[PDB]
Amino acid sequence: GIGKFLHSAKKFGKAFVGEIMNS
Repeated sequence: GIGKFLHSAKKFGKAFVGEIMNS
């Protein structure tokens, strides 16, 4: 699913952003 994965990429991404924002 080259769609859901991407979806996760986003979400997970956000989560990542949050990690950087708050380490």
